[PDB]
Amino acid sequence: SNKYRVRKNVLHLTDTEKRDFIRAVLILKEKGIYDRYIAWHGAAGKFHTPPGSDRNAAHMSSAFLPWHREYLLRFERDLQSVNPEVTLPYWEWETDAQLQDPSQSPIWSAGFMGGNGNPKKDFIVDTGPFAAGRWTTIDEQGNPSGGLKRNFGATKEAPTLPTRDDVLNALKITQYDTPPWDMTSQNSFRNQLEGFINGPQLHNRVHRWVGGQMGVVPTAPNDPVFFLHHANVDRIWSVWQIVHRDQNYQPMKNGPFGQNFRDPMYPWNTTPEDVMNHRKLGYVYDIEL
Amino acid sequence: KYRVRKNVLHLTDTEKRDFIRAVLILKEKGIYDRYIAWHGAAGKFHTPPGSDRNAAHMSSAFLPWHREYLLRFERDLQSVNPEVTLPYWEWETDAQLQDPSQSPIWSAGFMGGNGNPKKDFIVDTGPFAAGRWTTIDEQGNPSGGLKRNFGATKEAPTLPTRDDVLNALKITQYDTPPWDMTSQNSFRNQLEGFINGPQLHNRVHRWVGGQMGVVPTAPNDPVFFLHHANVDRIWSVWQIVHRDQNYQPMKNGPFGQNFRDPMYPWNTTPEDVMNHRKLGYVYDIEL
Ligand SMILES: [Zn+2]
Ligand SMILES: [Zn+2]
Ligand SMILES: [Zn+2]
Ligand SMILES: [Zn+2]
Ligand SMILES: [Zn+2]
Ligand SMILES: [Zn+2]
Ligand SMILES: [Zn+2]
Ligand SMILES: [Zn+2]
Ligand SMILES: [Zn+2]
Ligand SMILES: [Zn+2]
Ligand SMILES: [Zn+2]
Ligand SMILES: [Zn+2]
Ligand SMILES: [Zn+2]
Ligand SMILES: [Zn+2]
Ligand SMILES: [Zn+2]
Repeated sequence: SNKYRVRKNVLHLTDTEKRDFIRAVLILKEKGIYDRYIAWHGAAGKFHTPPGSDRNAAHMSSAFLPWHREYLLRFERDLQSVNPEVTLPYWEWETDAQLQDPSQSPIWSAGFMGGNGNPKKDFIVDTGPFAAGRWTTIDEQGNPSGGLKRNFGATKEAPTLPTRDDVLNALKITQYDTPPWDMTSQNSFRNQLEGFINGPQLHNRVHRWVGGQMGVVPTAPNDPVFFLHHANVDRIWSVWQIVHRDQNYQPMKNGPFGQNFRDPMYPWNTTPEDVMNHRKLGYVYDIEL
Repeated sequence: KYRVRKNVLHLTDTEKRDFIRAVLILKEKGIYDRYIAWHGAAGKFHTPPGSDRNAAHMSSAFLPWHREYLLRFERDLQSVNPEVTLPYWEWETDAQLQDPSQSPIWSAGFMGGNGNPKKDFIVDTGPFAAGRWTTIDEQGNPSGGLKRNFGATKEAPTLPTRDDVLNALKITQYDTPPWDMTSQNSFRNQLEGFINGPQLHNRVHRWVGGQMGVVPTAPNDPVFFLHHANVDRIWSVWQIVHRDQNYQPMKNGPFGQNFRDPMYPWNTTPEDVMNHRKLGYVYDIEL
């Protein structure tokens, strides 16, 4: 009940907790650990299940949630090797969606994620610890690039963060996922939270809202907010799991290889079964207490 | 009690058949494509960024990276058929044939033959012929089937010789600064094949041509694994011949190249794979 790592709302962190998280992230970048996460996600993005399909190991299929859960767990263990006091916080974007100007959220402060893109600098982030020249970036190929970009709400398809209602409506869906286990799956928790139902919604919508590297699959984890975004997605999934006790992961069999309960998820040997119970992985979200 | 990795040439017709079947089962199950992608992803993971070193090539981790790769592949073979171990292609012996394309490794019952020049060098023989065996391109999408063009380039008309191997075995240090394709008096770099290259390991890649000829696509060819088993054997001999010596760098190399660093895309370290006996296998000629 207190033996569990607690994953907290960013906004509930002390100035010291915020500072310790930023320091761990910067240490992981300098050591070479952070870039492993950029590459895993990109490689997973280009690994199709099966070949020629528009499904991949990490997106547009059943493995989206368990893939990202293992991803966050590995990243958290690396944070903890720098500083065991640190756990992964979540960005509750559905709350920030209530602000007149969501760029005023303390997540975007110079002491945390830093601010929106500067439009006079072709939308380079020139504030916070991950500003251009304080924080290097990788392009689609794996070679260096020009620094972090962000353009909050700049596309017509995602002018807005998802709302508490978007989240609650997804939480009502009775099945984890449905055939054909892809971006067309109807009445699918996985697919609706992923955000492909009348998309971009929810998870996809937050990616497109931030824009910059965060806006496209190959580069998204260049932005540390990638992890705060995905911690919130993982929390929302963990709530669905309590609300629907009778329900389990799908498919259990006859999905593409890498999408089944007991299949390994490229680029790891980790299976969905291995990550279904988040308590057994040794963590809880603060609101589960 | 040790699993025995044998010379292809020392395999029974049944051992040859059982190996081909395990490889085809791994392809059908979806396991094989994980190996293609790991290698390609590792190829595009630079240590550090902007460098021409990567996790799997052109640096100290080349040999331990490939050793872990082969071990993982062998364990997956064994889950299909526990009787199966990874064979090695002793290319330095084949190099003594007037026409190394006559080697029984290239028979229709095993790797199948050279590219057909009337078919833009598509392999149209053996179990991995176009239309029996799918391939992945540089980007991870399907492609036209296996190609091979034995000896077709001016830079690699020839397989490496027993002399090339023995001369590399005499080099007194595993690797040297700056831990890349310029490393001089480096076992790793000379066996990798960058000293007056393409030599040895790189030369066998360029000699075969087709997908085997370039980093992103090479494991589309099962011979990739027989090639690399021979590289791993040759390294294992160097390790006995040079007791005084161990892996380098131990520290102050790029992250992912140090003895105790993890090798993208795994957590496996060079230290974890230095002793091949402890990993539970030997090459047949160690008996
Ligand atoms: Zn693709
Ligand atoms: Zn522009
Ligand atoms: Zn995402
Ligand atoms: Zn993603
Ligand atoms: Zn229910
Ligand atoms: Zn398991
Ligand atoms: Zn709280
Ligand atoms: Zn013999
Ligand atoms: Zn590159
Ligand atoms: Zn020899
Ligand atoms: Zn190779
Ligand atoms: Zn290679
Ligand atoms: Zn010596
Ligand atoms: Zn270790
Ligand atoms: Zn033998």
